[PDB]
Amino acid sequence: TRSSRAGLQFPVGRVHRLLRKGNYAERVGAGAPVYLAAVLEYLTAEILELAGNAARDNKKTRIIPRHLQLAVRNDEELNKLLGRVTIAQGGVLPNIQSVLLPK
Amino acid sequence: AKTRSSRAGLQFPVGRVHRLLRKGNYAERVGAGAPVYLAAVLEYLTAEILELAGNAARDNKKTRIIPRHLQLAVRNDEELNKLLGRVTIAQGGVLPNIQSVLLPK
Amino acid sequence: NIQGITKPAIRRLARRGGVKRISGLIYEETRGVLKVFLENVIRDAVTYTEHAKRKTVTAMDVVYALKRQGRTLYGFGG
Amino acid sequence: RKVLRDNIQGITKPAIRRLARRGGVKRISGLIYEETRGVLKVFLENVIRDAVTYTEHAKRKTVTAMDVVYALKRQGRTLYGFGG
Amino acid sequence: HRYRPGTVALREIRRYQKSTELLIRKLPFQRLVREIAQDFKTDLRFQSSAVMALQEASEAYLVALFEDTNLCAIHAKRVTIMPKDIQLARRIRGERA
Amino acid sequence: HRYRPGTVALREIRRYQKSTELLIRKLPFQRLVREIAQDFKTDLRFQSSAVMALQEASEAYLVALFEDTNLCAIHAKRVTIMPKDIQLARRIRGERA
Amino acid sequence: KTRKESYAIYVYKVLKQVHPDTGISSKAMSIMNSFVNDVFERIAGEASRLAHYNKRSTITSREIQTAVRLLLPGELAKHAVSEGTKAVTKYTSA
Amino acid sequence: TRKESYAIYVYKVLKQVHPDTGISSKAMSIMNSFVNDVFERIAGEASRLAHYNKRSTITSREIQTAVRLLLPGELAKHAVSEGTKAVTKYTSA
Amino acid sequence: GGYNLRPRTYQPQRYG
DNA sequence: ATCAGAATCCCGGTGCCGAGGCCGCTCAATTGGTCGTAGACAGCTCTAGCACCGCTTAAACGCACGTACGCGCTGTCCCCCGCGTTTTAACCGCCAAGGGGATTACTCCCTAGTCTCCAGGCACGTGTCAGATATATACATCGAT
DNA sequence: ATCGATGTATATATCTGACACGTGCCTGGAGACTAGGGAGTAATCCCCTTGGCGGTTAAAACGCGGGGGACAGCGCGTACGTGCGTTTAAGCGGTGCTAGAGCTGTCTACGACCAATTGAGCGGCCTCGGCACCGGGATTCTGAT
Ligand SMILES: [Mn+2]
Ligand SMILES: [Mn+2]
Ligand SMILES: [Mn+2]
Ligand SMILES: [Mn+2]
Repeated sequence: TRSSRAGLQFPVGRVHRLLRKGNYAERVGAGAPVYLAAVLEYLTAEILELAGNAARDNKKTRIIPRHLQLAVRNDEELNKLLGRVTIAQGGVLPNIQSVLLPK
Repeated sequence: AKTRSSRAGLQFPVGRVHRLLRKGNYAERVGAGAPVYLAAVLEYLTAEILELAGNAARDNKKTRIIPRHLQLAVRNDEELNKLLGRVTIAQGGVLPNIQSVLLPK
Repeated sequence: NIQGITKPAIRRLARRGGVKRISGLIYEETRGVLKVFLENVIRDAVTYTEHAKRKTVTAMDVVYALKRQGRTLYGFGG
Repeated sequence: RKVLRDNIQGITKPAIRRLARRGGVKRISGLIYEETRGVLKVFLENVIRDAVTYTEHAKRKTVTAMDVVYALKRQGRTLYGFGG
Repeated sequence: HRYRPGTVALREIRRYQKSTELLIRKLPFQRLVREIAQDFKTDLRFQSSAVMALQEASEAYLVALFEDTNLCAIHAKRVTIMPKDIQLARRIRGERA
Repeated sequence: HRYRPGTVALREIRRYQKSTELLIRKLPFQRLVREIAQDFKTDLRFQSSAVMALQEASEAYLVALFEDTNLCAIHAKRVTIMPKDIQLARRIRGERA
Repeated sequence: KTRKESYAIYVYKVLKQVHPDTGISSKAMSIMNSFVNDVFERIAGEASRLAHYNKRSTITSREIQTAVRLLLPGELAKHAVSEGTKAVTKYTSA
Repeated sequence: TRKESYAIYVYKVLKQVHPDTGISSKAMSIMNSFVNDVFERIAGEASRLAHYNKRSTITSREIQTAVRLLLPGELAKHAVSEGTKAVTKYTSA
Repeated sequence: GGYNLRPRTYQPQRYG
């Protein structure tokens, strides 16, 4: 498999097919699926790293949508990449305005 | 009739739109009616703007349509403004609009 | 039927939004805003359903409509 | 070559004022001018970063008009009148 | 005893910002979806996941709208959200002309 | 002779809203573009139309921002735009967190 | 030199149909040429995804028509659909 | 009917960053939707890149310059690091 | 694993 | 209620170049024919969405009280506007030179295409532990004093 | 700051359905291999970008003086929050019925592909009239007396 030859867990073969049948260009050169599969594997690793930490902080071992929302909205760059994206059953960050707190 | 635009009663080139669709990586195959339909829609929208810009050019006592006339046409028509809500027309300016609270007595 | 979006339901949404005090005319303004949102999304979703020659609006038609409206949604397919 | 330094001050106070007048602004605070320079610098950085990325991918030393137009379209600020 | 006005209001904010469940009743929302869809095409059916997809997007849209609405009220030295705050948020967003 | 504070501003608003010329001087804006671009990659050249496209887009962005900024100032019962009006506008339209 | 295509002659034909005594400047024509290419990409792009959503490999007049209804506003879409349907049937008869 | 997803692949990634953690079906679809969206966003930018330069091929260079346009600075820097590493390793083997 | 993960997760500063 | 300095509107004349037109060269669209597969169609299947029901209860509802928040009015302060004067450099025109954008021509390697082989990946089927639920307590915390 | 209590947070006792794993069937990925074209690369001309100079002057910059908007203070009215008791409906468990979504086979209508043909459409050259520009004058109105 091309995934093992690239050292990746994501399917290099499946990515190459989706680039062909996606009507992105007349021809898809080699390495482009392994490059994209590695970028997709890295980004999933980045979210699962921060979401798994959110699960351990929330005293749970299984990552729920709440743990994915906490991981993305607390990271400056994942929030900017997913700015126009809605994560279902994720809720919002705890944020109370200072002028609304009592004295 | 020779050109495909004459068979469709259009001014826009159906043959060019057909080539752009095929060489644009939109689908593996392109139907024969797709460039006819698309070139007709592009002709209608082009006509809709040139109608309102020509009036703006006449209201400004000018013969030739300049970018300013294209802006006054798009921004004064609600439908064209929604279609080009995230678009900037170079040398188009803005519509004259002053808030009421800023006006004196 | 639009009044099904009750007042305490709108208050809960505002409470999640960090709102402490809510005016009275907010609820009728919120129902009108919610209606305009559903009108734009369901219009595009049904358009996807009519193009597929189906009589059942699937979740993908909703996900596709939200995507082109700029309201991309994760977790419901796509 | 000459070293370019402190060119954000090139956007003079009256130039920011004219832009606000076209925006329909009557009175302007004194701290607006430094705020506008910061907003414009952030705006120019995002557009030029993408433009020169298109220039780098095309293996060129010149930033073409199409590089700027392709970048503005990415940001959601499509521009007419220079190509595309 | 009796709590002062605004005490349990902040308590509700902390309660609903901590949870992720839906806040609109599903059946009144489902009837609202089928009513609006009836005006675009008749004799339509909806998948269970299709209605829940609309509710997840509608609530997340309104919650984000109240966040912008709340900021407009604070900008005007107020703590109560008013229709003029929603209209300003949607105007700056580009939704309202 | 002296005009009262406000009559010349409203006069300038009408003057620049009828016209379409660029309001930033060409050479200062061009040096700013070269300076910012130089920090991304050295040895860069620009087509004359590429800089004009940047100024056409930057000025159109700032004017549209000054409109939403002016609405935030008027929302707070004010006539003067202040830095907090710009930041609130940039936050609502999604440019800020 | 380089042969660069444009919609200038076709926009100029439509202009004379609508305003026979009215011209267009070089800048305004470039803005029109930018308008056509943008709408072209939007419609063709939506029609491209319409085929992919339904596991089709052909963009026909039906996909482009559906893309018009999604993109154009109310009255613009109703009239643009009338123009396309009129043209595609006139093209079929000839 | 045989439906495909990235479920088995995000597990192998999850076990490398957090071996003693799990993931629910709700969060699995969210991860599955996240991969497809980023896939389309990157491949779409790479498509326009090839079209803008009158080229017919999407190689690893179009994917790289598409990542630098789409991902934020610090995320894009490490993504190119992961991308360039896998390509050179795929060529050696 | 071999993932070159960024060591810092900065919080986005929001209005107010 | 009257009168003068300002800016804007405007009016004829003048001069410059951009648009509109003509002409001929070239490339993309047209024409006509074959091949092949996507798509339209029809028959079969079974999944999923719809419909009707009543019990327990959480939720929506309505009323009542009294707070503190919204908002109109006032007054104090100083910031920002308008303007004359001094200072600065943008703008224009004109020239120099070279680097790099764009066209061009030739060899190849990299990928689409086809065929045969096989395991990675998915549906399914099932047991178990994470977690939903909850009662009683623990404790963080608000309002009265 | 102190004190009663009020809702919230922690604990751990027990139950259940979703998760994570296991089995085997299979379809998409991979290995082997041919053919052609996209593009990598070296060559070349000229477009236009960068750089510099001075004469001209609109614009920028700085300082002056005061008018009016920012905003803090404040009083009055009432709209909304808290909460106890009344009314409504949604959520759940369970079952019944079929529309329609989906999937398998079959045939042709349609569009990719290719080669000879030719004029639509473009660049290059040309010419004048739309309109930019200069300078005179009529009109509007805002501010001073
Ligand atoms: Mn620098
Ligand atoms: Mn050279
Ligand atoms: Mn105390
Ligand atoms: Mn070539």
